[PDB]
Amino acid sequence: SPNYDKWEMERTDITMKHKLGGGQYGEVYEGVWKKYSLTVAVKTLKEDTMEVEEFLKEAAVMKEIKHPNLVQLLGVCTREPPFYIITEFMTYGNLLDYLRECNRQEVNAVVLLYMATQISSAMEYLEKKNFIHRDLAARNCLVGENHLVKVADFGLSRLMTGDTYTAHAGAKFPIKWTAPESLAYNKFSIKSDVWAFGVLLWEIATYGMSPYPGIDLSQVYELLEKDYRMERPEGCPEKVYELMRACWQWNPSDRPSFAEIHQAFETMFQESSISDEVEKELGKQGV
Repeated sequence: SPNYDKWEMERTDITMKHKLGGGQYGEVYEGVWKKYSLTVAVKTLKEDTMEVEEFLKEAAVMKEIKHPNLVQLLGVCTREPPFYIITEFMTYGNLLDYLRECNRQEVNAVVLLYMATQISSAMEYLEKKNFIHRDLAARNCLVGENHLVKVADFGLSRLMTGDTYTAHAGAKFPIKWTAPESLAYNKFSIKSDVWAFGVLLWEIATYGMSPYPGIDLSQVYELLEKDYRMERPEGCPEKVYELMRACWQWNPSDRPSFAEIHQAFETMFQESSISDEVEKELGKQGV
């Protein structure tokens, strides 16, 4: 069948349990995949959407993407009206909820930066895959053991090979994570997620505080248009704010790639570590 998906398995084959909810995330449930007896997480659509195409679209994406910093698909059920999307069970839950419920004495500045590096590792892969997310945020990220974070909830992640207009009439995009061009012209690029990533970086560094806090929504576009961007969080290193300023660049052509951002974090990590701010192979032909 052209409708084939290798992750398609029987609903009976998994034993669902109690919901984890997710607050603003969606209908997430606990399950156990019988033949391995391992607890798993199952996200289904909330009825009132009735937009099967955008939620079910993630099922195809997670089969066609793989990275240690991306939510791995464990199964799906699109052969049956009770549509389910089944993945691994995330120990520390959603990242926004985790930072709200974290041990702040354990979760210091450098781990917040490292967890942003985990996300950058996921998003640079999406860049390689020419995939775009358009909903990149702590609420849409997951955390498990050893502060491992992975990008999740691939509902707004539409597959294009090089299309600028990834919207569809109703612009369902989080404004403070949406790029200047994406607000003004309603035109999107790989750089539109680079804005979302920088806003997420700030959100992590503030222990899950809300980005652009205390400003009216009615003022948000105005100030963003005036080149305004959030300043460095208390405890967030100088180097990280420079990285943020690049991610919050007005011009997408002057705004950096996720490859460049992935470089920027490992470049920063120089605590008893080799200063990897070097170029392509220091020898002779370093063009």
